[PDB]
Amino acid sequence: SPPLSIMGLMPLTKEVAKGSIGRGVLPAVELAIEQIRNESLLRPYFLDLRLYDTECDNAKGLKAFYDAIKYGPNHLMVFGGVCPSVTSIIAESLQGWNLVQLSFAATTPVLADKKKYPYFFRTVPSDNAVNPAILKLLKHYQWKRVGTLTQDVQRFSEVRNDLTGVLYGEDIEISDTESFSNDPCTSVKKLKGNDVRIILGQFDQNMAAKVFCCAYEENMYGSKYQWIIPGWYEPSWWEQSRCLRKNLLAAMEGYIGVDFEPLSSKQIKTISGKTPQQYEREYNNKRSGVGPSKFHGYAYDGIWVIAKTLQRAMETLHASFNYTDHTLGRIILNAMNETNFFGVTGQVVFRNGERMGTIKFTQFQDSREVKVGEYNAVADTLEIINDTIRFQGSEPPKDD
Amino acid sequence: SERRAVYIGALFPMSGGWPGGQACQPAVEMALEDVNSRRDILPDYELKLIHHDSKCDPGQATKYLYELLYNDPIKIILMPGCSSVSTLVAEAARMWNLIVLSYGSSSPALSNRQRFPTFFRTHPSATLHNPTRVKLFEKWGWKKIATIQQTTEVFTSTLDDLEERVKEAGIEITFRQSFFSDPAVPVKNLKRQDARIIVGLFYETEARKVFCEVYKERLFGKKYVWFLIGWYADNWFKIYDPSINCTVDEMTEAVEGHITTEIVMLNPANTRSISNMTSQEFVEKLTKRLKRHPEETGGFQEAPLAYDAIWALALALNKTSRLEDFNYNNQTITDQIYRAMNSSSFEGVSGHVVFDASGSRMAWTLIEQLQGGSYKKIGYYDSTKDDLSWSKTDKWIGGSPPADDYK
Ligand SMILES: *[C@@H]1O[C@H](CO)[C@@H](O[C@@H]2O[C@H](CO)[C@@H](O[C@H]3O[C@H](CO)[C@@H](O)[C@H](O[C@@H]4O[C@H](CO)[C@@H](O)[C@H](O)[C@@H]4O)[C@@H]3O)[C@H](O)[C@H]2NC(C)=O)[C@H](O)[C@H]1NC(C)=O
Ligand SMILES: *[C@@H]1O[C@H](CO)[C@@H](O[C@@H]2O[C@H](CO)[C@@H](O)[C@H](O)[C@H]2NC(C)=O)[C@H](O)[C@H]1NC(C)=O
Ligand SMILES: NC[C@H](CP(=O)(O)O)c1ccc(Cl)cc1
Ligand SMILES: *[C@@H]1O[C@H](CO)[C@@H](O)[C@H](O)[C@H]1NC(C)=O
Repeated sequence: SPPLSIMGLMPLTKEVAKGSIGRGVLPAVELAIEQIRNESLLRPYFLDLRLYDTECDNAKGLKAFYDAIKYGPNHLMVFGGVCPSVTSIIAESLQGWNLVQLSFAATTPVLADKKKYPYFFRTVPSDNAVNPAILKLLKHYQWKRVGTLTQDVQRFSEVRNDLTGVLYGEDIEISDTESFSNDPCTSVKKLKGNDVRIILGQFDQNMAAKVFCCAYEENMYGSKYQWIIPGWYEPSWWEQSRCLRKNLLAAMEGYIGVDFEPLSSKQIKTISGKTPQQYEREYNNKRSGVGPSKFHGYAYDGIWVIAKTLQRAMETLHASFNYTDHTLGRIILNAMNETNFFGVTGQVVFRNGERMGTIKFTQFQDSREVKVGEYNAVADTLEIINDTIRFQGSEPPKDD
Repeated sequence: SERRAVYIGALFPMSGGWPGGQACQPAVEMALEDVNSRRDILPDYELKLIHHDSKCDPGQATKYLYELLYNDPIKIILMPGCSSVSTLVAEAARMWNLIVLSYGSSSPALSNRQRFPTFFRTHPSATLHNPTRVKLFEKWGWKKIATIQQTTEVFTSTLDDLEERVKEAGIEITFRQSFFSDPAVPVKNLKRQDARIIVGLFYETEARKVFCEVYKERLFGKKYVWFLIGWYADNWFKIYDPSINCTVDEMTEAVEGHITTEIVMLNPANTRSISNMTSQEFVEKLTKRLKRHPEETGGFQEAPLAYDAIWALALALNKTSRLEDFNYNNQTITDQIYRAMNSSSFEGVSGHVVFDASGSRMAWTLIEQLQGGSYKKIGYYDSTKDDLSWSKTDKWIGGSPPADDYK
């Protein structure tokens, strides 16, 4: 039984905050590896995932990668890369060792650049994947005029920059573009003054409470307004200075949250023979004391992408690894581009290393965010959940 | 009885945004020959070079840094060239307890002791222009300054340093504008606000676009003073660009009178440095080692900084003198060198070599003014000693500098 070695790179230490992602995904990775092994899918070979702690640090992460090359077995590909700066360093260098990389948690749009990161692939949709989804939501409700409120931080300005190209050639006007660093109030007052009704917000959890307080003070809430903001904030994020909690909740009422879908809502058998719901139960059993991670499905499907890629690569060699082999690296790279199966996160397909996945729409209703719809990136289709999504008026708000 | 070999792991950008290793590698090799034939420097050691072409690419540099660190011999220092390559190697080096000495990095971000703990550069930071800018505002009595920048990190970091620096001098930044590529509106607003003393930071292509707009908006005259970077190609404004509506004459009209600051990289004087060469002798010696003319040689003007980098290291290693026992797992030797490098003081081919608290080079700046479509040297400034060399060659319409406001 010869090994098919894979370099697992992620933060694993309890001392590192993002170590919770690396640890939360391991039970899902353990489940996928265990199944592939029993079923002897890669017979006679077996999947040999070796784990190396990046510690969510540029220097430690690079040394972890360097030590894996020096002292570790001959890895065929890289699985992981969670933190943005660490992943960018490793992903940029890949061609040097003819290593294809598959990430399950690095969502930075920067990685979509195939000139700089040719050998990088990801099962998780990037931060920008919300933009084609929002476009469908705007078309669905006939919102042709929007305003933007962005935080002056790279994570948010990258998403706002991508929105320009997404809304170009479409019948959608960005009537007002506003930026802020520490206080959103001036920008919110400018949006009110320009009579903006549909707002596309891109700011962190901390700034969101400030944004909604300004919205209450400027009366930018209720039947006439629709806020479309990030959907990745922690639960009860608002509970955690001038506004009262009741006034914040009044302005927050009806906001639309946008984020990737952690698991498929379709009760259909996936590549493993299990439904997404059956997998979720198996993961929750296996995780034990370990805290769950929203990226667990992406890590699970990630392992299945690797197995299927190695299968196609084995076929290509039969039809006719030191890091020296440019050819095998190209075979693995071409094999991964062919990926097309129904996984726990939905249909697992790549468009230039980028995941064509599912985007979740939520709406804040009284006390919490409630799922209101989903966007299928493959089909470029939106499905609004009947009798979930609500508006304070008789009709959804008008754009002017 | 036997001289022990000691190694440098270098990276030279022979391709890329800055193919600076083309003249810097031979300059480093000449500097190693000169240092090794001196018995007063390192009598017991022979400084040897192991290098690779970074291609001014970080992803590429990563393969070679592994090649440098994961193959014998042990290297005592790491020498990268590009700012992008230095940001990668200087942050990673801590894990192997390595001093990083750059000869071509200008990025202000590299002056960050927490992120880059063992970093030194013979190439100064782009922020060195700032004490010269503040002194020129002080000389001509201006307290209200406008700033325009292309949306680049270097320009953002340099302007952030200018804000802090202007305040320590009792001056204020009136308006700050930025553009990714098209300057029509920022130039537009500069005229609206009646901005009078302006600093503009952009690359050469963008400077042409700014000046055509400056051409269109009558934003040049006795009223206006523009400060720019002195590293553009000669007659950068007569250069033809299909994307500029403005003409050579108009553009020659707009650029007229603007001030430039640039780092002095070769001692203008005819004095002899530690090597016993004059600036002219170094230039002549370097021209000989080259396959092609200095003109088609990348980093030809940064070559003295590369030459002086080897001397700075040699002199630092001389001050410490147990080099063969260096290991990546140990901080002992590293820290002694850090201390020795930190207190560098010598005359190099580029001038007096000293580093500030952040490991960044302290140097003279050359001040120039575009007079009759030509740059005339109006002075030099020494930030560390507040020394200003003034030549009475600056020309202003109406015989005197305009002012920051209406009067
Ligand atoms: C640094 O810079 C300059 C490089 O241009 C060097 O200065 C040179 O030093 C030489 C030292 O002598 C000097 O050459 C001749 O000077 C004397 C005639 O002026 C002559 O007496 C010297 O030779 C000695 O004389 C006897 C005669 O029998 C010989 O047998 C011996 O060889 C003795 O050396 C030299 O022939 C040269 O003129 C001078 N050049 C200048 C421009 O000043 C200097 O050495 C270098 N400095 C260092 C290395 O510290
Ligand atoms: C990568 O895969 C993509 C899609 O799998 C390939 O693009 C398809 O190539 C087939 C040719 O057999 C065409 O019929 C389709 O029109 C292409 N689809 C798209 C969406 O472009 C791409 O050529 C593959 N490249 C590789 C493996 O190098
Ligand atoms: N003088 C060398 C330095 C190299 P870099 O800072 O790494 O781009 C440099 C600085 C500015 C320019 Cl435009 C080109 C090169
Ligand atoms: C180098 O070695 C010794 C020890 O520091 C010292 O006397 C000498 O001055 C140093 N070399 C130079 C050129 O200063």
